[PDB]
Amino acid sequence: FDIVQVYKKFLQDDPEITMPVAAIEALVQLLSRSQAKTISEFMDILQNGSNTLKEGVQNNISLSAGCDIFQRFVTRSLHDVGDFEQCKRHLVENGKLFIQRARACRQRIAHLGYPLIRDGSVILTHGFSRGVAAVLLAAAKRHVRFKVFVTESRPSGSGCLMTRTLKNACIPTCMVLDSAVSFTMNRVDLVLVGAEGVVENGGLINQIGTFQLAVFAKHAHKPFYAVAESHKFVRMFPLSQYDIPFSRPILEFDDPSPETPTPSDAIHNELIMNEEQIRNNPTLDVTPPEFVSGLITDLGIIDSKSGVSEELIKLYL
Amino acid sequence: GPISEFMSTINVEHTYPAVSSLIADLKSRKVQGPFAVAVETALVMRQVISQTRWSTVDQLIDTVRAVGSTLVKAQPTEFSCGNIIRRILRLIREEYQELLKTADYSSMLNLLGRPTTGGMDMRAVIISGIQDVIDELDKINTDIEVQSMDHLHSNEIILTQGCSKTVEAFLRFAAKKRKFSVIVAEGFPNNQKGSHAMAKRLAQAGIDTTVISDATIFAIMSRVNKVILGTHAILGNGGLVTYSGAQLVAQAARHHATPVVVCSGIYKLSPVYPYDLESIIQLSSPDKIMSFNEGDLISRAEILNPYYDYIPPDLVDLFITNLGGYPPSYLYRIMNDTYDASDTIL
Amino acid sequence: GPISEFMSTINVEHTYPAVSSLIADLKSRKVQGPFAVAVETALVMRQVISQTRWSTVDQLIDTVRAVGSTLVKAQPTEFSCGNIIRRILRLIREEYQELLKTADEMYSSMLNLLGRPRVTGGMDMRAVIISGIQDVIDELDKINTDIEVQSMDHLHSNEIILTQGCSKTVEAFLRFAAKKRKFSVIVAEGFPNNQKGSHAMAKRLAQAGIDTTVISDATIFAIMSRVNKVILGTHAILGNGGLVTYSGAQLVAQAARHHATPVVVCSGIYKLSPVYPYDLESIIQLSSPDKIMSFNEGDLISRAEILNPYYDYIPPDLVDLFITNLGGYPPSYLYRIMNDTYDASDTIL
Amino acid sequence: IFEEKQVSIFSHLDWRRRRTTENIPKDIHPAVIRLGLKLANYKIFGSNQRCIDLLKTFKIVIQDYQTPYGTTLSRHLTTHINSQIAYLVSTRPLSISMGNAIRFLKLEISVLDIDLTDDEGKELLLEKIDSYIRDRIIIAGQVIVQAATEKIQDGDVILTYLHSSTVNDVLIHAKNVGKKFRVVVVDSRPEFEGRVCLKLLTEHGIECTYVMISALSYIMQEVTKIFLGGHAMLSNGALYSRAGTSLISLLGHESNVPVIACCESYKFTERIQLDSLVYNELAPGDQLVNMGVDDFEEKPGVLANWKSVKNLKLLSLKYDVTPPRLITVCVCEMGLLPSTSVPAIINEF
Repeated sequence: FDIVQVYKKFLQDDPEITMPVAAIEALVQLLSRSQAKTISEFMDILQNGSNTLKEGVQNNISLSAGCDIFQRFVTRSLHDVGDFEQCKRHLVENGKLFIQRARACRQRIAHLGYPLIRDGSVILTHGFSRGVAAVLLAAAKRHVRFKVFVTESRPSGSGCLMTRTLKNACIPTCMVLDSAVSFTMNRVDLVLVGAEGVVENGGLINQIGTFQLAVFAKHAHKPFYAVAESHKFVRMFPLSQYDIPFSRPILEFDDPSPETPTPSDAIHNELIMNEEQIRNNPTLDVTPPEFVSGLITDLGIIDSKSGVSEELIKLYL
Repeated sequence: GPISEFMSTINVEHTYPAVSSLIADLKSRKVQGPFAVAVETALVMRQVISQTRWSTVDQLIDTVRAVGSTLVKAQPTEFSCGNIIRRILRLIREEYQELLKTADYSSMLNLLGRPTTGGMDMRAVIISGIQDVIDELDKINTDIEVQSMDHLHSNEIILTQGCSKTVEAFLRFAAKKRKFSVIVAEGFPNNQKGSHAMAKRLAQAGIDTTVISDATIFAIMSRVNKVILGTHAILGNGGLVTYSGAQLVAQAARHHATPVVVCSGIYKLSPVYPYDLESIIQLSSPDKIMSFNEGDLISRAEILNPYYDYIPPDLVDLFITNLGGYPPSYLYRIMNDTYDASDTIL
Repeated sequence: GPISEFMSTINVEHTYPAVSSLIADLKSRKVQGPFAVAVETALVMRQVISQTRWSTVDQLIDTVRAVGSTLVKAQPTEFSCGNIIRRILRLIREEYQELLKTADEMYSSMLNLLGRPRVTGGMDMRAVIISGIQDVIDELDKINTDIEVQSMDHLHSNEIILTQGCSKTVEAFLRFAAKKRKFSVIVAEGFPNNQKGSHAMAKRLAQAGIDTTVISDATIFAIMSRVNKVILGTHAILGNGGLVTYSGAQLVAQAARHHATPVVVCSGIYKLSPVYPYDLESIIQLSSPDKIMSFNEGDLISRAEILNPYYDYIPPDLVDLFITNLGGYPPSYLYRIMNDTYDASDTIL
Repeated sequence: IFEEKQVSIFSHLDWRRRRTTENIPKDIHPAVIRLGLKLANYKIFGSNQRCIDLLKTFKIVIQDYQTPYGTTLSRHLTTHINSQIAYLVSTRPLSISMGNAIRFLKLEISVLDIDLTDDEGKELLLEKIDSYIRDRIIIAGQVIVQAATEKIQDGDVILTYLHSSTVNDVLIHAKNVGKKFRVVVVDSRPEFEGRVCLKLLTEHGIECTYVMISALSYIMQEVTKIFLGGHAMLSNGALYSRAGTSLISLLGHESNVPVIACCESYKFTERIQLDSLVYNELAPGDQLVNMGVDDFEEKPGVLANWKSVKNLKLLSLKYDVTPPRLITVCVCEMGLLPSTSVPAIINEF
């Protein structure tokens, strides 16, 4: 059934979908084509299916979150004198009626987020995030006068896409290098980032340059807001900002044996790292909750971030 | 959605005389401060529930929300008003839902699942719940002052600013048994007169009180064991809307590793997220910091007198409330069990 | 360039019997501790100058530099030894240099870059060299006397002072303020190494009329909230301003920073060494497991690694004030103090 | 008056103890008496075992408990229990785990609604004592162990302080499942519980290093993970454990080492203290007399007559409040949570 192929399938299907939701839709259309009819048969199922899904995509955190939400909805109404089939249709029936809220969650976020931008302020964002864009755009329509710094986000290069996205809405933009983010913090009134996933302690898993912005923000005494939908909450507890499942081997060294001038103003765009080297660098980092001012979700703005824990507590019994 | 719509002015005056008088006194700053506004609003609501006639719960809800919206706009930085409203709004909603089925978990799982006589003469019940609020608003100083035997100990030095009946009752209760010291930074220019009066009352209880200028706050901070502050309101992000100069105490405390304790009733807790501090901070008259008879000075210089000060949520270590002592991280759960999170915007 | 190369050891013996004897007692650690090492080194150097005969000044300098070198490598973590050597070396150069002025008829290091590229060099400088050496030995005997008097500026009534281990300098500091002012001192035992010493000092502090409390090292954090000042002694102060001090002091310093409590250090300037702490692994010494785990615990010691370091390291940023015999100075100004007491060439001995 | 709050910052801490049975009240059950002796004497067991023994004893109490027929079971069983408690708290102040199990039992004393023959009444009671011991302590502990064990990675150098049942179980279990790691045991004065730990862990064939708390800074550079057992977890997210625990967590933080608190849910408390001094437990000052390497080997100490010496006071606190910002994660049977989410769990019971 090649669940993986499907999961990737939505992802291209619809730019506005989230990796967790794409995993939920995956399991649904497996639950459609799933002959099943044994709880043993019925529940043996996805687990090999999300497992197969988890092992089929290399960075798996976000889809694992959407997964984790799915089965807990499954067993919690399979508990309850649970019959199988009524959930099997009801999930396949309302699958369209899932990527409904997921889209409504983002809009709910933007309606909560945009007042954080007030007249004459300068925003800083790292890379491209649909949620961040949603918040910024929603503020723009209300004729709010603001400007946005966008970090050239290597390796993804998401900075260009976000810059153009904001340029289309007549929002004044300016791109900054990953090395110049600290120098710009004095001109920044607010920092706004998205997140692929939010861990148990309310920490952020996102693009590799995220935590550096949160660090500069803390140092420059500027508010740092994260933008993520509720279904990005995942039960996993990184013990450091380095503790995550690695897709590829990372940060390993050369082994040379006897193997046989630049000014600072000089601009050498041809002097960047190659992709062989870049595949040795991480794709994601972790941002501790003590760097996050408030976490904007569809559930509202979570400042406690013992509250993200509260939600994951409710999810599991 | 206010009550200027859905009702005329003269209709409001006749039907809800209390609402009209509260609006006038909220704008004129007659009714003033968290406690006075809380009580008055709750009494005005008792009239609204008594007078208003509806057949549907929804009519009642939006009627209250409309009156709430109007009372809020009258004086928006007196968060105490809206909180009492939101409290009653929730009180109405679940009195309804248990009446709903006497006639027989997570918000994360809502993403996946099922899509899609009630209102009248529960009035008698609603009015009772309003009285329950009045009673609780009286027990605030008693429910809080008792906890002073867990934090205030002998020979400790305590720093306080301005005047807080809550903090005062807190201190004096421990003071009738244990002997300690209190440094009172006056709240110049605003809480000035009141703090001096409180300082005298403390000393009369034998608490060894010292009255210092606001500029002395840092200098004495090194010898202070604990900071105990009152507040005007606690906002949605756990922040603190409090009286002028209180951040001087807060910042200096964090710099000297001194714990910051806040004494406040739960009713001062508002779901209003501070998207701003400018709209939060109100400015009184420049008369308080500069005499008007300084003709040259007042015509040649911007003279500003903030009434409130803001304190970021992460500068408070402990909240002493009527419910008990809680960390700032727990204010999240305090709200979700008090208001209904749709009335956050009234 | 040690003394073995210059001469056979057999006659670094009959020519310098005090040196070979001191080297032996330095390695066996019979003469240990900053003060004892400093005095004995100065005394040995005195009989070295007394008996050496070096007619051009460069023979003296090379002699003392070489002799001092082997004294250094005998016990490298007793920096007070090398410090005394560096003092005597500058004593000679400057004195001689002053002598050079006597016959008649830099100031920036940066400026030097553009700078441009003896008569009657002499012996029998002994009188003045021995004089200055005897002086230094005296100036070592006055460290406590003019340090303790500064206590009236930092020790006041009803304050609470946290200290750790045993420090004769700190003890003097406390007792000098104790005669006129009554305060409190919490003494953290320096277990396992400064245990008895601190327990003994604590008794004397109590006898001096100081409210003394004796606590275990674990209790340090627990009582930090009611402590006004931390007063520590040190074994040595390195080039970067870091402290080579006795074990457990990191507990105090870290807990002090956390509670925003000032850390004061009382130490004579002779404990100020120019050596840079490149590797702390070479600075921290380890004594016997005996002090921590008993030897009759055969099974435990056979199945476990037991480690007893008796030195701790404090980074210079955790010291607010240095109380010295030269006065009170910030860790920043130690830079210039070394420049005034040592010649830069003697940094590596 | 029964009160003494003076200039001594330790004056309020309850120092009154009962070491013998002399004049023991008559209504005290034998099983309660022996528990009172072991609580006041043993060096060997802490909050977890204290709670288990307390409950099992109270079953014997209730089992041997005979109803008078001037009243019946519900009104007077709670009074007889209160008598046993009053005696026990006089031998040693109640642990949080014990106090919480007391509120549990007392609540379940009352809720039985004037129902049953007493014997049936006894019969259930022992049931949720049996079940309380089952679910809240033993089962939960096993959950914590496997939750914590999977955080252990191959090559880990794990630090445990003192002697903790929960942490010991985690480590032992970890090697049983075949994890490659070594343990660093940090001990402290007066009594050395880390030895009991070191003894246990080496008998299970685990690679171990043993140091005193004074050598914390040194040994921390080898440590990759820190595991802590808790006497109680405070509602502000702070960890309330043994006296040196905060120092472990503080220096651990400075070395970027994760601090992992392992505590059963029933040891959570509504109590919030801002320092380690308001709520604590005094240990006998005479414990600090023994010169160090061993305890109860009879060595006299300079401080032995400290009771008679004015201005000399010995002191050892048993516990320690570790601030929330120093705890990385709290591992209970609810899973791995931020320590700040403790008061939330108390609502889910």
